This record gives sequence, C-alpha cells and structure tokens, in this order.
Amino acid sequence: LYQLLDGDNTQKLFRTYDGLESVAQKLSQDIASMRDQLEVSEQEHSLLLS
Amino acid sequence: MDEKSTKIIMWLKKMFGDKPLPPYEVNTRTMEILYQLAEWNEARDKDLSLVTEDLKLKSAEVKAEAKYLQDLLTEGLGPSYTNLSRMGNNYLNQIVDSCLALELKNSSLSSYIPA
Amino acid sequence: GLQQCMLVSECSRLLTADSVPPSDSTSILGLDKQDLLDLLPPNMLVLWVRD
Amino acid sequence: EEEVKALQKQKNLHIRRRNKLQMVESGNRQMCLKSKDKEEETGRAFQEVL
Amino acid sequence: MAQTLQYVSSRLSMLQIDEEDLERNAQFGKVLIELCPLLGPNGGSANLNRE
Amino acid sequence: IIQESQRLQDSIQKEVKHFSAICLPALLKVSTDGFNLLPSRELSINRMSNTHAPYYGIFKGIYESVRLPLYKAPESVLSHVADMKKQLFFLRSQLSSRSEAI
Amino acid sequence: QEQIQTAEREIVGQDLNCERAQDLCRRSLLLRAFNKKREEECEALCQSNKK
Repeated sequence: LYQLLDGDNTQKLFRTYDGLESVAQKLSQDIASMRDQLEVSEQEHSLLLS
Repeated sequence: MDEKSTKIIMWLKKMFGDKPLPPYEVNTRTMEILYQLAEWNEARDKDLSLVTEDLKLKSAEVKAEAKYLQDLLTEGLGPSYTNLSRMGNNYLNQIVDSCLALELKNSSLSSYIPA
Repeated sequence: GLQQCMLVSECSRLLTADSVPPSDSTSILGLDKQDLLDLLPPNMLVLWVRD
Repeated sequence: EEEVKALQKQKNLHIRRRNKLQMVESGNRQMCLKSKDKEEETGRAFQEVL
Repeated sequence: MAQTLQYVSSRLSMLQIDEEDLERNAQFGKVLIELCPLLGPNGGSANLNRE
Repeated sequence: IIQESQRLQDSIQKEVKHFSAICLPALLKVSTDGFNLLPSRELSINRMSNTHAPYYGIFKGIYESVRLPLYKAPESVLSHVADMKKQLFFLRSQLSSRSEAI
Repeated sequence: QEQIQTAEREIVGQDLNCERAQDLCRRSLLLRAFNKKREEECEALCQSNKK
C-alpha cells in the first residue's frame, strides 16, 4: 500500500503507519486540488467564451 | 530527446516482444504521445502488479479463515449445520450473494445498510 | 447448551494451535483438548441442542 | 413530471429507510445496554472462578 | 481515419489525439491500433490485466 | 522435599497471574502457506474485523483518508487506491488539454 | 440523506462487539478446566501425605 501511494522506490529504511496515513491523505488532496484547478480552468474558459 | 527516444524504443520492444517494430513517422509530436503513453503504461503496470500480488495473499488468508470457521462450526454445532433444508440453503445463498454483490466486509446489518 | 458447546469449541481451538504434533508442546495452563470436552453438557443434551 | 414523480418516490423511499434505520438504531442501542449488563454478569462469574 | 481515432480514443482515453495527428502521420496511426490490444482499457498491459 | 515443595508454593496463583495477562486471540494461529502459523488477528483481512483489533484505529484512519467506505471488504483497499491514481492521471491529462486549448 | 448518513454512523459505532464478555467467558471456562486439573493434582498429593 505504501509502495502504491509513494511511487518512489525510495527505499525508505523505516516505514510507519503514521507515514502511510499521511501519504494516503496527500493522494486525496492531490485529486481534490486537481479537480479545483480544472474547475478554475473551466471558469476561465467560460469567461473567455462570454 | 535522445533519452525519451531510447525509453520509447525500449518500451515498444517490450510491448511488441519478438515482432519487428512497425515503421512509424518519428516527429516531435508522435514521440511526445508515445512517451506519455509509455509513462502511463509503466506506472499502471506497476500498480496492477502490486494489486495482483496482494489479491493472491488475500485469497490465501481468506481460505485459511474459511477453514478455521468451518472447523469451529463443525466442532461446536456438529455436521448438521451443513444439512439445511432446500429453502434454508436458498436463503443462505441469497444473503451470501447479496453481500458479494455489494463487496461487504461481513454479513452484518451495519455493513449492508450503508452499502 | 448452545453457548457452552460454542465456548468449548472456541477454547479447544485456542489450545490446538493446529501446530504439528510436536509430542513436546506445552499447552496453556497444561490443558489438553480432552480436559475441555469434559466440560460439555451431557451427550443427550448436546444432540438435542444440535437438532 | 416524471422526474418530480421519480424524486417523490425517492423521497418516500429515503423516509422509509430513515425510519427503519431509526428502529434498528433504537433496537441496537437497547441491545448494547443489555450487553453491558452481560459483561458485568460474566465479570462476576469470572471473579467466582478466581 | 475518423474510425481509427474513435477506436484509439475509446481504448486510450488518456491520449489527446487529434485527427491532424493521424492525417500527417498514417504509419503512426497503425502503430497505435496495434498497441490498443496490447494495452488494456485502463492503460495497463493486456497480460497483466488478464492475470 | 523442602526445596521442591517451595517451588510449587503458590503455583496456581502464579500461573493464573500469567494467564490473566495473555491475549487469547493471539493464540488463534492459522497457516496460510501450510508452514507459517500466524495469529489470526495479524492477518491483513482482520485489521477491520473488530473495533478492538490492535490496528483498527490506524486503518480506520487510512479508509477515511482514501474515502473508502468502512463496510467494504479489506481486499478492496489496494484496488481502490490504484483507481484513484488512475483518476489523478486522467485529471492531469484533462487539465493539460484544456490549458492548451485555452 | 444527511440524516441517513448520521444514523448510519451511529449504527456502525454501535456495532456491539461483545468481545470483552466473550473473552471473559473463554477465560472462565479455561480456568474452570484448569481448576479441575489442579484438584486432581491436590488429590494425588493428599494420597502421598497419607502414606
């Protein structure tokens, strides 16, 4: 699960459960942030069209 | 451009195996598209491998637990718990099939209702 | 009767770490499966409960 | 109109399901209180064995 | 050509491919069609998806 | 005799004290590969089975972070996270396409 | 839907796992079985003292 979330084979010598929850929160935040950017971009596009 | 090109050629060789790489128009755009595709495929292949290995592990663990519960019930309730009436078996199968359809953790109402 | 049958079964299993007979493995509290089976209700009551 | 009918049906459904849930919740709450009493009884039986 | 695009876009939903790309690059389009079966609907390798 | 009798002095109490400290479920060992007996509580499928399981609080937190419902089977967590990553890639591609179009 | 979700969170929170009561029952049974074995051992020492 940690490998799936961090992508980076950075052989972190010590994986913690708290670290796992943090990386999971980051993915959710990244998706939310990307959706917000897309929404902004959609507004920008709509303004240009208007 | 020379590094991306190498990655694409290696990736295409991997995908087409023993089949000669088909000739295609090598321009800046075709290379970018192929490069995005190669990056995407590589990232997904990695994810799918990890999921596949985990499912194998989970299949083993579920099997072990199934055996445990079966043994527990046989020893506690006797072999007679498996000799349910036709309707009883139908009811059991429907609960089981409903739970599988909703991908539930267990057959409790606390899981079924929210699902 | 049913509660007792389930409990005995659960506890029997706690004892029987399906492990490999090691002829030498120290049971918890020195109890064997047979020590628990003795705490089952009478065989007539067990059959009645299962039916 | 069909949508209004469909949404009304859905509303009725959600109301029925909410009611059922409230029943299940009340029933479970009662069961949880009684289970605490069992824990206390079994706790006494355990002290007798000790 | 429009059919090839639709096919590639449906299977490779991530690829932003325009009709101009396939018109200027006919042999490239053939490569993409050949890659589509090798790549599952989700961008993963067909073998790994089967597994 | 005095020496051996002293060894057995309060023997019942000593054993009961050690027993009271043990976790019973830790005794339930299951073999997944036929060779290695692991406690059933340590199995990945049971991390969410009971509110009293040692790792329940941690995984509850992980489920909520990835927006996976608690009623879902534990075997679904990796597949779900993989899909989320897939979605992230798709959203990035859409943003890039839209930014180019603008 | 907000009301249903609140009620759902409550049911999930009430998931009565009587694991503590069950643990006590298991322990009680095991200790009863242990007591019986220790009574047999006491009877054996009593016989030795008579001799």
